[PDB]
Amino acid sequence: TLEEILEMMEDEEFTPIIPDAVTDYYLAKNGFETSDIKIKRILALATQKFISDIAQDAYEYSRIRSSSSNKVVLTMDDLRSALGEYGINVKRPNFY
Amino acid sequence: SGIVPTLQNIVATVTLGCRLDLKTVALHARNAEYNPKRFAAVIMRIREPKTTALIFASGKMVVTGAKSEDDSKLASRKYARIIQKIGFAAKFTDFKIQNIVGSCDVKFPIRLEGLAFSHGTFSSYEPELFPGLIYRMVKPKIVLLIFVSGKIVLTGAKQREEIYQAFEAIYPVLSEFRKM
Amino acid sequence: SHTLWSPSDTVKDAAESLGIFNLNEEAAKNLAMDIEYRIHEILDQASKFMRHGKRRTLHTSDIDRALKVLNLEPLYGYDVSRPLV
Amino acid sequence: VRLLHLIFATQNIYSYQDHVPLQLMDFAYRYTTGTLQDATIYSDHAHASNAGNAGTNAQLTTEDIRLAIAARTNYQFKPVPPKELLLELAAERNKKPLPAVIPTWGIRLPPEKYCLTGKDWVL
Amino acid sequence: GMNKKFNEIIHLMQQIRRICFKISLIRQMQTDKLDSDVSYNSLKRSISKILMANGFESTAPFCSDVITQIAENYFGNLVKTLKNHIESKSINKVMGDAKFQKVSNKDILLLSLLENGVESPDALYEYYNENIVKQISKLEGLKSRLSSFLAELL
Amino acid sequence: MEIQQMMFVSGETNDPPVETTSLIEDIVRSQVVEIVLHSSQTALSRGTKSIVPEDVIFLIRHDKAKVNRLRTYLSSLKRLKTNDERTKNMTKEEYVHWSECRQASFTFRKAKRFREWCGLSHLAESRPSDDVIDILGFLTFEMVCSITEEALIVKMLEERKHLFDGPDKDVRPITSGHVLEAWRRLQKRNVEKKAIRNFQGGKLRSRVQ
Amino acid sequence: VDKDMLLKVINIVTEWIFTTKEKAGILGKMMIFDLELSKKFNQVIVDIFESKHTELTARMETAFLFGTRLSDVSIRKKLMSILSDSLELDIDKRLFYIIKDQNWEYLSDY
Amino acid sequence: SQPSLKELLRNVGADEGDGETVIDGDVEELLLDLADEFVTSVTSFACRLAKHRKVDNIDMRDVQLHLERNWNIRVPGYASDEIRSVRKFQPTAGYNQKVQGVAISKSVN
Amino acid sequence: TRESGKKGMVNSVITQTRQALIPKVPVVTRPTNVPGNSVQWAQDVIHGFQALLASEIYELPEMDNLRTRMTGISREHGLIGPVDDSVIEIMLIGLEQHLKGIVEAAIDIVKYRRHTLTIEDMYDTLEQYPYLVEPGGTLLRLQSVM
Repeated sequence: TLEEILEMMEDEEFTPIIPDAVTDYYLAKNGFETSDIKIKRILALATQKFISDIAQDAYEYSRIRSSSSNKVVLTMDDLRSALGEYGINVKRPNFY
Repeated sequence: SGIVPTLQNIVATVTLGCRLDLKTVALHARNAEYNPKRFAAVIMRIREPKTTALIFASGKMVVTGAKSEDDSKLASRKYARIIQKIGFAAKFTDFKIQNIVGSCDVKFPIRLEGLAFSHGTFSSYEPELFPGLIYRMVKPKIVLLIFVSGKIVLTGAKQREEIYQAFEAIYPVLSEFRKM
Repeated sequence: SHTLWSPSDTVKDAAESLGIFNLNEEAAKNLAMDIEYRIHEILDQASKFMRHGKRRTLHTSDIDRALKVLNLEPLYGYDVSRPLV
Repeated sequence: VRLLHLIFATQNIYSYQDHVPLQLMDFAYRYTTGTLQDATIYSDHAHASNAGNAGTNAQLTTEDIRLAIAARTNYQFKPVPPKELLLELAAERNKKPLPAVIPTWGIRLPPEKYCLTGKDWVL
Repeated sequence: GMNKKFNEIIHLMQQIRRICFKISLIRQMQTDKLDSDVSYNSLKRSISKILMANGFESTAPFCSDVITQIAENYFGNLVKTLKNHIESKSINKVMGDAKFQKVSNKDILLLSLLENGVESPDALYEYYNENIVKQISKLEGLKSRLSSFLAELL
Repeated sequence: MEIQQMMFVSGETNDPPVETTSLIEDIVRSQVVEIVLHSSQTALSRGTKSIVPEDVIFLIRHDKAKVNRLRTYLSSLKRLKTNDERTKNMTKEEYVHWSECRQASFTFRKAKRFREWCGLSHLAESRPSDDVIDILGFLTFEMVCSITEEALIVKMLEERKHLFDGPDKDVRPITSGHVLEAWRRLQKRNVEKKAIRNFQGGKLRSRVQ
Repeated sequence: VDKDMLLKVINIVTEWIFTTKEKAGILGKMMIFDLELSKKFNQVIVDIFESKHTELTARMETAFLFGTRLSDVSIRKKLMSILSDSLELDIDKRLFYIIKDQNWEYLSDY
Repeated sequence: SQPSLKELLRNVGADEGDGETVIDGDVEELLLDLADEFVTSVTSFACRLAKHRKVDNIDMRDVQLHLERNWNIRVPGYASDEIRSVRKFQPTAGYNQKVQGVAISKSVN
Repeated sequence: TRESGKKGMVNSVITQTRQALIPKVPVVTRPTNVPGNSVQWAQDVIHGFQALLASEIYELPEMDNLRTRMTGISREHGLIGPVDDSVIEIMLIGLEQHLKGIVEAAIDIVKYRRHTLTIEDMYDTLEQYPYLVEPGGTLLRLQSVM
């Protein structure tokens, strides 16, 4: 539902990977102070989820690359494709 | 008054517990399709009981086509001769049934629409995915294809009695949705 | 040629990296012209942001903002640490 | 690139951080790729593509590049100072009078319900 | 830190099972006020702790900087949304003279979530259970591979 | 698009004039050519000319996967159950017509003309298989069913003695504007979780379904 | 083709009325056969109006209006009597009927 | 000849069913102005792109392309113009030679 | 040297403005033959600039107004030949799609799940999503109507 979701963030049973201090810094940067702890953990959580989504995009787009049916590296082609499929813009690096 | 399912095909797998030199036995048998680059096993056959047989070098064989548990077993014994007389330890053993398919005709069109959307728990109709309307029984594990003409296909039974069992339980349902 | 940024190889490298063959020379001259102007453009904007931070050694934040104000896409992945080779 | 330092020399900025040349060169590469890509599309457009009607042969004159750039600057690249627009727009604002009032030696705030009351945010 | 603890359990199981995968390949083929830089690098730590998929910081560094900056932008976009709704200066928002908030303090939050990314609340409940199920799913997949390889090596 | 008109009937509704069907034909053709463009590009970037099923199912990469898998293997839910339960009926071959649309898709046999009417000059050095032809049949059928759903939804959201020459058997539900609004709606941009770059400038992206 | 094959097709079309759009195109092209066998053909279009309204009048109303035109007295008396009872007996509602309703198909000489 | 306002009101009555009635003098004027700007910009770029075709003639099918390209508006209708090119990323030998050269510089030498 | 070896490429501001403000006229030469079979006119440009364009009236323009405005722009840019009555309709189509997108955005702002919308909500959503509208002309005008 929704009210369970702020029943749960308060206690230690669900404490986002993003530490409280770092999110406090980024709240403060973009201009928000409040003496609640829920909301900050919540924005932490949503960001965690969004990065998880690009993670799975990268995983699958790496899994297509060869042999469908010296370890794994998430390179610039994998990233070029997933970031592109979002709205993140074109990565056209170069040399010379 | 009797309407009862007929057996259309029994796929059995039996193992002639012994190694088999597939090239050799294909040679002798002569009219056995043995071919390179693909499927490494010899495909035997017989006029009657008209059954096809995939013999594997792993001593195991899969005989198909029999319309009855006894005929299969019989065709399963014929094959351990054509590959025994050719000096081999063709020991017929561990005969198993892999699947039994039946068919039946109730002779009255069926109101599948009504069956499906009162039995959606088991019944299934996606037009692009497949033609016709299905039904998945939980006990016994059988998948029945029911068509409007009233012809049904019973699949997945590992034993004969489950075909009769499956039809004996779905018949009253089909009579309820008999289009008149 | 016309200006800096020799289009005989630079613009040639670009287009032949794309997968074309027929870029007339004068076209690549004009292209060098345009990209050099865009350089001076972004550079002055990041200078405007430089002399509000009242510093001199222009950092990357200056040009990043200077992109963000030109309604132009940002550019990620350039950290001060781990220097260049 | 050393020539990028040479170009920096034109604006009296000899205090770089050495990441800038990499970055701006990467940028120009990206930009010109997009540019001479959509210009190639327009060169195809003059060559009358669909699901098989004719071939695709490249010339890429300057006019196509001009087209591909004008579309970009249609939504980018801070243009010439739009003075006249601003003058007339500001005359439209610079039209209605001042309040001509006296708050009598303090500060006059907006009314509460437009003020913020920066309390600890709470549900 | 139960979320941190479970992501760490994912990390440990990944380490051990990927190690076992690699040696099995080898045997087969044998035959407080805080500042900017600390914040950045803490976020990089947390990021590379997300990445159960590939390998924890097992990619080029440019990509790590990329990801850091992107998530920074996203978090900033969150807060720029909520604070914009809160200032509002519009009749739809703004405490009414008769204390009538057309939309109370919570719909603000739900709404700012909605504008950026997340659609509904319970998608978070969903992603959470999805995570913990990903743990046991990949666990059991590679554990069955482990048992079958223990059978195969014999 | 006789098959599309049959497929449009299969979804729910009847009586499209030639206009909506030719329009839908253009729609489906565009969607499908874009799919094959992307899949061929991805394969050749992997370094192979032959078009394959693994790319294409991941090209959809969404709940769009469960239904497609079932279609290959053969070769919310309460609402789709409840509407079908309401449909339950017979006479003038009521249930009979339902089946026609199911087994008259392009993949049924007419694979050749379905391959040729769409784009085929692409990948001249190779040629795809009929498995992907059946796949595309599934995708085209699902797209036609969805479009029709949205058209009906918007249509509903909008809300003497007989002279015996009006037959009282003619209706005019569906037209250009309805389908256009529906196809705007379906291009819901991205889930908007893919357009979160909220404060910026400039944009471009292609899309399917 | 010969009239016997057309009469067998008309007899096959006579059994069909006792898809609906498929029957319309067959009856519609048989109206082009008026340019004898049409006396057998427009015999059918009389009794179609005698049996049934709720039927699709797409093939009916364009053939009813070419039925009064074909210059044979026994069916034009029959067809125009059907239409002239369906209206009211007032001369008002028969005057509004001929202009506000009942669109006149034929641009032609008639 | 032929026997001779409900466009915006229809553009907005079909968006929602809980009122949400906009106000003129503040909101409606904004939207009309946006529409005007849209039409002016689009037809300008279209006429330029028609002159690009080396034929001094009318403008058709350039609007559809300009919409599909710059804005994200596709129209599934009248014109049918797509790219037709995968836009391959390798011309003849020499570029991939540079690729493998910098590749060996990366790996070993 | 100084490049742009042409009759010129001015880089000033005021002449760009003026030359981008007056109406132009597509008048043609005739060395041997300049086909087209329809003489060029600038009566069309005056007629185009004189229309009761949108934002005065309260409704999106019906075909005829839009056609009269276009001929003006085409002659004013240097084309010839009449617009062919299909352009206007596809343009209206794209337009109404645009505006439905914008207002859907504002509705997504105000209410989460009897309300009434204002100007400030539209300024909020054009602060969040500015990729919708091309900058220039109107946004500056939008920050002078609040």
